[PDB]
Amino acid sequence: LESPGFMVHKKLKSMSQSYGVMMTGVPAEVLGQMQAERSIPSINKTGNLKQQIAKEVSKVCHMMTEPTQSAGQASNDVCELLLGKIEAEKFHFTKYEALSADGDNLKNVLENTAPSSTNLLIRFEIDREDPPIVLVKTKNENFNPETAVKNKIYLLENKLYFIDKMGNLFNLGPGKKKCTQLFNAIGDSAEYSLCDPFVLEEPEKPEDFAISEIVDIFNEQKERFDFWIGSHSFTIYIPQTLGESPRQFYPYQAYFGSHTLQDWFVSDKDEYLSRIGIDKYIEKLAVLGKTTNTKERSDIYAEFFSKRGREAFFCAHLNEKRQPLRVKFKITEINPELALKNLQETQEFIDTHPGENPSDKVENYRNRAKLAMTEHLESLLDI
Amino acid sequence: HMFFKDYQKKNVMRLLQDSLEKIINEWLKTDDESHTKLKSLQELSEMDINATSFAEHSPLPDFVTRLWLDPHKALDAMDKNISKNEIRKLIKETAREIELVFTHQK
Repeated sequence: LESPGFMVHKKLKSMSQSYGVMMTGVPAEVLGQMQAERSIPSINKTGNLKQQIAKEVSKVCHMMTEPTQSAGQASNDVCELLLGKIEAEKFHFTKYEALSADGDNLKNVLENTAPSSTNLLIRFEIDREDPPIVLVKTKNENFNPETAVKNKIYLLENKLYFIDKMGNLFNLGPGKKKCTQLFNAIGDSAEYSLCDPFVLEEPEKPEDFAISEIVDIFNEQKERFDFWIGSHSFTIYIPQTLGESPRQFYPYQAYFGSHTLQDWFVSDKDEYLSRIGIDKYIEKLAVLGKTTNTKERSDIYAEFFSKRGREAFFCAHLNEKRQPLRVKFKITEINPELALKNLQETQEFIDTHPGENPSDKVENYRNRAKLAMTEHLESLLDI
Repeated sequence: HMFFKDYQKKNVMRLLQDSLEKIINEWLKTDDESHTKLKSLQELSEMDINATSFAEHSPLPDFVTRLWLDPHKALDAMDKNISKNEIRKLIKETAREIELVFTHQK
């Protein structure tokens, strides 16, 4: 005897393992037609079209198994499957709340719930700092804060301005004399890069020192600004406890370029992370949000968010996590009966595909997608 | 019931939007001195929902124009619970957000 709450997680994991992309509900012919539309510019109409088409279609025995799925779409699909349309849209519109120093807000909201009665769904958004990469040097007579390009630092003869991504204008501090010094110490190219490491850390000309100074001024007060960008997305399902058993959490995620939700489930990484307990998962998330050690941040990020087995490589060397990260969350409750009915309608859609196996139904989907892609390409290429 | 049809619809529309993103991105990366492609993207993102004569003659990708005129003749596998006016509004939203992702305003 298991709980309906645990039944939701069981059926979700086992249906995503077996059927994978069919769990999006996207018909095979739709998938093939869209694949054809995005593959046709990579097809040479001069050549032998039938084999180019045979190869383009060869590639989506893989595009159904390749990590072409966003983290955000995985979280969106999970939220809709478990909430229904109305509640999923309301939950999506809901604002995230930032994580506490040691995740205290989240753990407090979790402790004040009964493991017996409630089933919880937490959506996590990991934002990364995306700071301006271009300094613009402009006459005050030719500067309009309204029409100016956003996410940029602007050096005037008298002002050092930052326009964030939201169009907000910020004074960075320096007076008119310092601004004129920086203004004239910088050459008269239109824009300048703030990402040259030899200018930042090995400066030599007055231009280099001016740019490094400006970047230091921006760094010492980036607190005031909003330039975070969406980096990672995932969810955590906590089903109800069957009387006298311990409470466990289950992370669901995809990562574009690394793995799919199907890969994440087949590899059992959900349980692999579940074993470390929700309290220390939250504590390590808070550390990920409050640490300045690049190695600590990279280790946490890798073991939490990488494809299983690639933990030692996900954020090593070139992939170091050297920017700070912010962890935001939102929480809702699940009605397990509605989630199971959603999964049942999805299973009906799947069962419309002939086959005694999940294998054979997935192959019916795959063959239909390939056929649709091939015939759409022939339609678009007179062949 | 009701649940699965709209779930399928939203996922189909998302796949359509991502494909439009990829196509128009690589189309825009290779233009000329006049910024012709960017100009037609500008024109398309603000165009009234009921116009249909620009695709007579336009530098836009053929998929975009075909999807604008009649979307369901282009992708005959797409369900008719997605309307023509939903699709051109999706096209306009995508074209605007990309026209601004690459004029670097955002």
